[PDB]
Amino acid sequence: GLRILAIDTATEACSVALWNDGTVNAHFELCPREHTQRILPMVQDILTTSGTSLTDINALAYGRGPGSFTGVRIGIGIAQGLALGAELPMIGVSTLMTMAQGAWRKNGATRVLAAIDARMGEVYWAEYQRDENGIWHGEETEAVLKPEIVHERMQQLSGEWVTVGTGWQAWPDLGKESGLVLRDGEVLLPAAEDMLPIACQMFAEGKTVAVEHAEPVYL
Amino acid sequence: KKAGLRILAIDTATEACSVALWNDGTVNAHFELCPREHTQRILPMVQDILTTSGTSLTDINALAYGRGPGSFTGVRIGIGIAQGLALGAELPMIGVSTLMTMAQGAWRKNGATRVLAAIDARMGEVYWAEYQRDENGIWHGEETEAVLKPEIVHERMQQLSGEWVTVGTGWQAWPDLGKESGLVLRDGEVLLPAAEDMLPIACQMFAEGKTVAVEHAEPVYL
Ligand SMILES: [Gd+3]
Ligand SMILES: [Gd+3]
Ligand SMILES: [Gd+3]
Ligand SMILES: [Gd+3]
Ligand SMILES: [Gd+3]
Ligand SMILES: [Gd+3]
Repeated sequence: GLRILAIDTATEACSVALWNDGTVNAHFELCPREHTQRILPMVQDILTTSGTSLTDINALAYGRGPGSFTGVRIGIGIAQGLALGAELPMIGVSTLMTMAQGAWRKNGATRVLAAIDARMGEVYWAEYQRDENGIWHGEETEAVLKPEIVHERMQQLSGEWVTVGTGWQAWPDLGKESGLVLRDGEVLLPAAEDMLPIACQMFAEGKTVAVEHAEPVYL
Repeated sequence: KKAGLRILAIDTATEACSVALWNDGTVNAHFELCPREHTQRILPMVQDILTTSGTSLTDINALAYGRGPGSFTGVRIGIGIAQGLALGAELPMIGVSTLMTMAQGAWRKNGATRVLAAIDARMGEVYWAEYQRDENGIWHGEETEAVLKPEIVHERMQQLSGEWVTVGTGWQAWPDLGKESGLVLRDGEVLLPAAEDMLPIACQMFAEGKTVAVEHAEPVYL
């Protein structure tokens, strides 16, 4: 069948998740001071408990960010090491889309507004809406900008959206006067488990990369 | 097929990104620069070297990695990649000092036996080390590794004696660090660590059983 191993260290969360035909085996935690110090243990626990072998995985999915500059790269490096080891293609998954896919998993959100607390007053933003087939649209809306522009962009949308990401909690004032119906997507950080559905789909479409060109996204 | 010590080393602790394999008496290495942590080039370098030597990751005896000190991000990316490469093949890992690595490079290039290693740690400091190669080719001075201010480096050099060679970006970040040290200093011809130089150190550590499991690969904390 089809097997995909997902890894994410892009934000304050570090997570691993194995998709095995339909069986999802995942772990999720907040990364300690030594950011990725738990990733390998998580990978070892998941592979052993699922009785799966790296030799039998079909592709490595990795969190491409945006998020922490340091965090993201370490996770990617780990994924590359594993992927070169098993001669496997890699799949870069947006942390914003991942959180969007997260909202739809907990409740049923279809129109997500991803906001991650970035650098300065800046913020990683994205407008994601999944179609009927369950595919997320709006990857082009991804960008890094100030809460003022966030306020502007928002007043050019419609209907009701659910919110995800640290951005909203950092500025609960971000929604104020957004001129839109807003709820709580119940997703603060992205999880590898949610990379799986996206990865699966990208693997089916050929949206993969050679280990040598796996890298963070540049907003 | 033909058995023999096989050790794969990679490093991204500094701006440099290098890889090297010790395969049956010979050294096969690549050295490049990876500015702004764009370390993806480590993977093709590893692949090419493996392919050229007819070596498989499963044939490796140990994977040597950069333990630092160096860039906060760089050292961790390197460890991450090394960990990824070691899991499937269950490769033992060997942490090699970035500072010691440069000392080894100085010996390689000019037979230096007493090395003053200094890395621009940024934010006003430097990673320091005093390494002396004994007759058996063993590097002493690891216990001297520390993070300190230039003025403190100056004070410490005055407590030193003899002739030394300098290596690392530390010296260029602080040009007067050598002046009035009371020591006779020559350039060691090493600005940044190179995987090639991790190999000798790694062979010796593997011989002494100084290794760790994948999940225990860690950066040094100074
Ligand atoms: Gd502590
Ligand atoms: Gd560029
Ligand atoms: Gd900077
Ligand atoms: Gd600090
Ligand atoms: Gd000679
Ligand atoms: Gd000079």
